[PDB]
Amino acid sequence: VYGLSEDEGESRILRVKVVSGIDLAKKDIFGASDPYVKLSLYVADENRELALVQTKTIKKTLNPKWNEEFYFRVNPSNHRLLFEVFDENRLTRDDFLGQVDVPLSHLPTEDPTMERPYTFKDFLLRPRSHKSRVKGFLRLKMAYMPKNPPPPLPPGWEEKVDNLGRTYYVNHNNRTTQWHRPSLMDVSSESDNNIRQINQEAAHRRFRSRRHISEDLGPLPPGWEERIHLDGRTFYIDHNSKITQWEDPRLQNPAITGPAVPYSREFKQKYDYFRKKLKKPADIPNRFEMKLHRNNIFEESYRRIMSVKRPDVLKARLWIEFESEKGLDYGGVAREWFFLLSKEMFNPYYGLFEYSATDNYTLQINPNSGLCNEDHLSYFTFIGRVAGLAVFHGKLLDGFFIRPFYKMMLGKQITLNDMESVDSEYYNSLKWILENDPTELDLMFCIDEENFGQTYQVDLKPNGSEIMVTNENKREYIDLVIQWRFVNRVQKQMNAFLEGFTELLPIDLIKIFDENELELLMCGLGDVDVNDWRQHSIYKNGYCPNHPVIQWFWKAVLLMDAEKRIRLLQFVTGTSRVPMNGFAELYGSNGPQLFTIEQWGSPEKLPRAHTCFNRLDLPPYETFEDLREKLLMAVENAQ
Repeated sequence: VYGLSEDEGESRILRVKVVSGIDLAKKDIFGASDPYVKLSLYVADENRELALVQTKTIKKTLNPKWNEEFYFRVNPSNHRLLFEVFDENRLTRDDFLGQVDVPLSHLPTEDPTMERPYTFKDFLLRPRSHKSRVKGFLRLKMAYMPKNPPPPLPPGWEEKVDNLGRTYYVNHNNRTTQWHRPSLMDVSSESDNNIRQINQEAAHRRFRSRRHISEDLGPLPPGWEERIHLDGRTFYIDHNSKITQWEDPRLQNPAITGPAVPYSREFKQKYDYFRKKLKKPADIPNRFEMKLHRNNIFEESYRRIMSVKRPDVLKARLWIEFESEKGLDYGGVAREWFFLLSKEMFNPYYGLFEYSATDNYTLQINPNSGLCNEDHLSYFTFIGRVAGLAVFHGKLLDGFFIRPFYKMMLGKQITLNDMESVDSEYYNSLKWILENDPTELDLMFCIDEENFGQTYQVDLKPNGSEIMVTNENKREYIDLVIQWRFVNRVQKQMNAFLEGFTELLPIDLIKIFDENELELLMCGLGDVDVNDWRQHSIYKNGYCPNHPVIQWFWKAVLLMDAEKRIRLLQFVTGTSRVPMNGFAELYGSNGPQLFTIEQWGSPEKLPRAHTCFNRLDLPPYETFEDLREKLLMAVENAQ
């Protein structure tokens, strides 16, 4: 009844009713919006906010009908109202749907049940800034019962927006990409020398602190591996599925028997078999001399490597020399080159790669790489050679990618759950269609793409626009949307990348690993500190730092070795790296988000993790021996 009204002085009572929204603008496809109206009563001259309320959110409706009332005790000579229609379902894209500002000097006074019921008034929505697409009208009923510009960026800078809806600033002087808005003062006299150089050294120290995995009569069919346990009885284990057998699967399969030994996914033993399979092809010049300059580490390297006709030359020993450096190749130049070059290759400035929707560290192939760069297919082949060169020589790369990126190299099928790390907004809406009935959304097997402000209609399947999606065909709809959004739009780049990668390593030799272990092959194991990790965790749904289960969980993490802890870190946070400062700066889907442990489900169920919020759903296990048994399975099995 109060409705955040005012009192004292001298004023009148104004009743404002929000009726409905008409033809609200759409931002995401599927028409999935949760509009809500925020009402702010403020003072025009003072620009001071006095009252703020909001209306209940109406989910999945482009024309909602709130039909709610509020009251304010203010004078019509100094106060104004601002009704802003926002969205809830948006995670990365802006959720501003419109705004209307109304004065009070010209509002009629009429108490209810006195005169004829006045109709509903319509107000046109307006954008808050230039980068705000709004459309439609808001429905208001206001009465009085009582008788009684973008700031200029510094030169050499421009503001861009990626396909995920976020805004990042690009500098054309130092060729660097940053998220925070640049300051008016360039101060490019001390910042570069005393911050960039220090940060370069700080990043270089971390890069040297990551240890490689190996720092501790035909071929088998792809995915298989041969090992020798005790008693010397050689056995074969199929990493595809989880089966293992004594018999040789090299077309010597007249009978199927699988007693063997219990499955043991040993990452170290995978690499040892992998290393024994690489070969030096015939006669190669046992040297590879490159004279590179640090300022042009990317252009000079690209010309040299891509000028090699036969890739077999790359397999010889690397001999990298920089100008004015009279040193020796004691692993201090080959590894340095793979670090300096890694910054240029995996740089969103060039448009080849962009950051993911789950954090600001992982990288994904930019779908618009063809527009940004005319030679995108050429560079990705070059990246394939360099990435394939590091694995062959056992070096490390300073670049991490999303999980679906490693699936494509292994040639796996991308499912719905793989889009969680690509487009978070798409993943939530698509998963909603999978569970709930999409009948109310009135979706068709067609898509509407906007190019340069021009809306065009695209048919997912023939006669798509005349086919309605329902509870039966929804799974067909989900797969086509995945193909149209992610798989098909980065397939051309991935094939170009894989062509270069296979020029050094056969693709059948890399399918032994999975999408989690393959990341640690090219990047190397990190240094995860549990003491810092434990101090920066958040417990929800009744869990407390003194809870017996939480004590049992952290005791299990300590017992795990170096490899298992990183796999747990990949399982929850979605990546194998921690921020430079530490675990206090973990980033979620829509900003910073600390590691979270939540009580969920029943004791028999396995733990689940949501990479968007670094959240682990840990069921309340009765005993520590039971918790550790199932925690290891969830980390090792779930990928």
